[PDB]
Amino acid sequence: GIALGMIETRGLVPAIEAADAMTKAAEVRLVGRQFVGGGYVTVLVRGETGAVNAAVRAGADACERVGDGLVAAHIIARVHSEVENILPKAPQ
Amino acid sequence: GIALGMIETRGLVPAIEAADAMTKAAEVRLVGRQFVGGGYVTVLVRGETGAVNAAVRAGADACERVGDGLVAAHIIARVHSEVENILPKAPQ
Amino acid sequence: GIALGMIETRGLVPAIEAADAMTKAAEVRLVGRQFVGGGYVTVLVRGETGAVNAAVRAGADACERVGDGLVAAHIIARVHSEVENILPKAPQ
Amino acid sequence: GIALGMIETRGLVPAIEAADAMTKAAEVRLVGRQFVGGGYVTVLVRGETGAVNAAVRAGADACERVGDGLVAAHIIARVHSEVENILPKAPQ
Amino acid sequence: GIALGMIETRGLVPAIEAADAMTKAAEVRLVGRQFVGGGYVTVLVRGETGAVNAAVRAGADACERVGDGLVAAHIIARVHSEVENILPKAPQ
Amino acid sequence: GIALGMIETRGLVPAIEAADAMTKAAEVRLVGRQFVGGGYVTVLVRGETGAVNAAVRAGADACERVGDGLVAAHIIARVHSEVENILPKAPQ
Amino acid sequence: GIALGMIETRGLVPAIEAADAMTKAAEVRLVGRQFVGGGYVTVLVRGETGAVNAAVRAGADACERVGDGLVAAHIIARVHSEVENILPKAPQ
Amino acid sequence: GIALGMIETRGLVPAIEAADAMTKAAEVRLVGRQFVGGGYVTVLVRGETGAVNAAVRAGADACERVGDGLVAAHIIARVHSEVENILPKAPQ
Amino acid sequence: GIALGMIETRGLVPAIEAADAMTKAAEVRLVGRQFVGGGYVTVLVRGETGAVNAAVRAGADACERVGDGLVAAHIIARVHSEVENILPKAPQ
Amino acid sequence: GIALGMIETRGLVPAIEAADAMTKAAEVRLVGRQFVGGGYVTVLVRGETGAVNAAVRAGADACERVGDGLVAAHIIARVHSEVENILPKAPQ
Amino acid sequence: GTPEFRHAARKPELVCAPRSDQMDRVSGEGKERCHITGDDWSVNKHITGTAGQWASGRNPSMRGNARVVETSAFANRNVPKPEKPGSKITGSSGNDTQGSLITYSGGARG
Amino acid sequence: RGNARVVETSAFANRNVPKPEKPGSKITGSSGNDTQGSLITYSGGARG
Amino acid sequence: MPTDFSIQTPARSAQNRITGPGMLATGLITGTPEF
Amino acid sequence: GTPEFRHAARKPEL
Amino acid sequence: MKIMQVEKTLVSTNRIADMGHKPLLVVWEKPGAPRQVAVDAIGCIPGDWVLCVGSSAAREAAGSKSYPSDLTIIGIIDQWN
Amino acid sequence: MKIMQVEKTLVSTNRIADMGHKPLLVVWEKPGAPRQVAVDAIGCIPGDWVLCVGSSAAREAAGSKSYPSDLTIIGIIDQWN
Repeated sequence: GIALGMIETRGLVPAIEAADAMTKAAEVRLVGRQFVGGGYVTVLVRGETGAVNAAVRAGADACERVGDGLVAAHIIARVHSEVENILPKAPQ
Repeated sequence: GIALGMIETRGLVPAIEAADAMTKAAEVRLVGRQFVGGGYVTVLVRGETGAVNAAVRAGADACERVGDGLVAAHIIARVHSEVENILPKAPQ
Repeated sequence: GIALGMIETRGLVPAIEAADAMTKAAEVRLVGRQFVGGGYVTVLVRGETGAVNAAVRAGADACERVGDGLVAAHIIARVHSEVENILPKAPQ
Repeated sequence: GIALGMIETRGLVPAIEAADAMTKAAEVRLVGRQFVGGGYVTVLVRGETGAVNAAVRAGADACERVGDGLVAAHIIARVHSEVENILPKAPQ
Repeated sequence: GIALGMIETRGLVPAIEAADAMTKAAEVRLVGRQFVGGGYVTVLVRGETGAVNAAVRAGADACERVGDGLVAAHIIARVHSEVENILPKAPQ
Repeated sequence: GIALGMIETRGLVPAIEAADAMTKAAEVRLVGRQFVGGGYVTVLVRGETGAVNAAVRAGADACERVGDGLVAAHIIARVHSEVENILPKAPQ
Repeated sequence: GIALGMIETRGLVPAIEAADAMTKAAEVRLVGRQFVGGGYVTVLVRGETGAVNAAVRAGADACERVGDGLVAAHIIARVHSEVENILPKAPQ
Repeated sequence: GIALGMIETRGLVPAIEAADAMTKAAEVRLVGRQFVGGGYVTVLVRGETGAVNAAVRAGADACERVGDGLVAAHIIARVHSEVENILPKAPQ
Repeated sequence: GIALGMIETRGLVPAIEAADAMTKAAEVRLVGRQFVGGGYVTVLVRGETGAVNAAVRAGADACERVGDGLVAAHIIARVHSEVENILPKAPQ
Repeated sequence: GIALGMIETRGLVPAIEAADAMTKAAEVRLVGRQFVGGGYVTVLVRGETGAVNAAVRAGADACERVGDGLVAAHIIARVHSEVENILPKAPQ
Repeated sequence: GTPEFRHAARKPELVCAPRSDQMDRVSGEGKERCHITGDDWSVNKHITGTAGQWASGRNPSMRGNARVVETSAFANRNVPKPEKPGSKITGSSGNDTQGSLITYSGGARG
Repeated sequence: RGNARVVETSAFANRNVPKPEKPGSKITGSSGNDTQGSLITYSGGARG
Repeated sequence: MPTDFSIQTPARSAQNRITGPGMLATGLITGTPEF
Repeated sequence: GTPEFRHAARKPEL
Repeated sequence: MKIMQVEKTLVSTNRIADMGHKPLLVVWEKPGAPRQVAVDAIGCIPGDWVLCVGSSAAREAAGSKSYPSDLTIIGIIDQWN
Repeated sequence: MKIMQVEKTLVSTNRIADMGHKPLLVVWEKPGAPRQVAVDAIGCIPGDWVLCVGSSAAREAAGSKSYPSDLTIIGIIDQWN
């Protein structure tokens, strides 16, 4: 899969909840976790388009009322080649 | 065990109170302290589910009226093999 | 292309949406994503003045409803050779 | 010349506009860009005193209404030799 | 895949915007453009279900405020072997 | 079967939904699709009288709120020989 | 220039006036005219992005006065390959 | 001839009157009559600028009270060379 | 490029200000400065349509209150091929 | 020496007076004098932004009440490379 | 920090206009709902040429008085219709009276 | 103690930022088109 | 204070519609009309 | 188109 | 829910009026398994692995609580077997 | 309730909108047993012995009384086998 789901949160505890829920919802790969700054944390998964759609929807519901809350849940089924340069390949 | 307790706080004083409480209140291992930015600090513990539930409860109560307070207190009974790679193995 | 088009967003999910929307709307190059801090992320693209105009308009529309949102959308149709030092050559 | 001009903005988009408007405006060298945290970005320029006065006014007018805008536009005609250590020499 | 996305619009300008959006937003294949009469134009795409869902969503949003607008946007996960014969195999 | 079901719609997207739903509801054969003009599209199925009754009822429910809507759903269990001259035998 | 501009008009006289104006005003090639039906007529011009934008705007201004008038004006800077098949790239 | 004249009408009977009034009025050639769709018929004449001016005024006055009426009467004294490809050369 | 931008002024000082603002704002080319007599000085720039729109906007704002001022700022995205024989190719 | 000072005057006497005052008042070289038509003459100096900001102030003071007067007193602190073709070279 | 300063010492909410409160003249990349700052292809009222009267006045035109009824599926959406067929049939027939109007030969509710 | 109390740029200060109108869905057919959950979004801010 | 070009100018006398043979004797002619 | 016309030119719901 | 493959369509003309105009599909857990029938709330072609909900939920799944069937296809599995 | 081990995840894009954004997990009473699917109301990793509830109860367990579901994971067993 080459589709990109991503869930942003106001903090890391909502983000871990999203990552766990996304990874558990469907066969998607947690490719990165980012501290954007200001307390914004983004979790990013890559998988098949249906799997990523299933993952991101479940992640957002899980973290909506966890911690300070959810900011964004976005799915990108076809990602441009240029945007794949600013996307992590394995989490740190 | 493979359960996770996370206590996000506003500041590190509430996080250190949260982590003392969690560690003294159950057989859980402090695995990490994260500075997320914007003054969010997540203290994460790992142990069997019951220990994590007791610990997270003690920690939340402890860190609530310390400083700027608790942002989140969350328990994850079983943690996906993918969420493991975004989780600190040892505290720093 | 020597025109610059920069979108600023609050968070990374709106910025990745902008990068994707800008790169797919016009023959522009994603040159960098910068974490400015305070949860501000700037996506910078580079292409001809028409491609950059189209790309920025596309990015702005796309990111206006993803996450915290759009802080800025700007074009520099000719950029001084001095500013090429503070501008990122390749996304990394 | 050894005059310092220093535009500070809320975000990097306003700052690239200020830098570009400062460099096109007068005979000045962009000596650095700093991410200070909390959204703040400071573009610093160095050149003769009138070069810097005409650049820091061109920069401020250019970025005044771009992004979250301008925080500070300031000129120092000669800086103490101790302030040269806390000033970048070349942009990174 | 064998899923179908159809976006009926009033006019061909909204249909071409709908079909660009669908094709750029997911890995779907534009299989046909039909002039139905009365100024109804249906753009039909074919791909795996998740791709078609993402595509139809992007297309609907895109073609809504273009010209006379969207009449319908519909996804069919699996398409009967009989409906196949009323469906254009390649665009014209 | 020689019974004729037929469903008319204000457009092609409601018509494809009807054809798919009719073909999926019961063992009926999609014999034709017509662009009547004005945006009226008719789908026609031929099957056993019970199968066609089951097909047309399911098709009409499927396309009632799809697109601009349904116009007619008609079942003709015994079709006259003279009317079989103006009925298609295989779709195009 | 792969940018695509389509103007949808009610009537062929409006569409022809539009085409004339667009071509005269900016550097565009008149790729095609398709009669949508319902009387919608679409004139498509392909050119450099900026050129296309200017042309479409000029055409819009001109066409509205004559006949029923503008239904739509749209510019798609980057057309996906799939869409290219539906639009009449061949000049005819 | 170089000048184009065009009379759009709602119906063929108004258009035949305009074609006759126009061709009788001045030295113009009936180069096309097009059924646009939706009951819009355009009559197109190519002659010298003076003749096409006089002709199109004759047509508009004749067909205005005939049938449903006139939608438009337009003169393009020299179409762009690109618009020639979408203009008929001989009526069919 | 083929777009032409033309900023006429009352004197050479308002036209050197307009030429500086035009050339810096976008990637245009001074193709000629003309002394028309009467004091009128025209600055003609030729670049892409997006660049010329940006340049003339910058030029018109710069020279409005400089000297005797701006008479005309005027863009022609494409001149007729006969209007190009009365256009300067290079500044004198 | 990259800045430009420019005094436009109504006549050659006010212009020669301004040229003298400017060249005497600061470190600026007189690069040219242009007859613009209609009685406007322009005296251009080139030097540093302070040398020039001091010359053009001194020059406008000299020629304000000399003859028909001063029309414009403008300073360009950095001149675009393109604008230097329309600028007299220093042997003038 | 200027000599004068020391001597003296002695906006929209959203970058993109509301989607409902605006309709763009040219959609797509021609959209002008978002405010792009900078050097951006937009043109002040000061600047003349290309569009406006320079595209609109070149060719003479007369707009006639013929706005007429549309015969179409969409214009016939609210046609007057005859009274709806009903069913007095009894026995097990799948006689649903609540769904879309299925009809049999002679306009008989089905 | 100087007079500089200034805005916090943070995820928590941006919690009540003005936001653009919420994406909606006019999509039909079986898509799991839930309109009641958290705002999932697709390419272009299209409700997902 | 000196304020203006003090040289009187024919061109600047005014401001610092279409006249053609078409205009002549318009009313008198009876004939084919154009618009 | 009647000579005169030119010369001068110079229900139930269901 | 159960993962059942669609085998064919079923047609009862004498069906109760409460079933409404809703398709019915023969289903099975494998070829050779006992054949159940489910209201097709989604559009499923024969040979489609499908998700079938059981008691109570099914009634709301296609039509309202009043709607009868105790088996309903609530989706088609993106990939099975 | 039944003690069922999670085998994997399931994904239906064409799922009814009433299912909401809720994960679905293939489950079985043992490896080789018939595979059921349950709404994952808890977060369960594959290989987890879990507690799955009956149909009406499932709906409330899955978050809404009217939710469509006849099987839901109401917990993970602290230790099994």
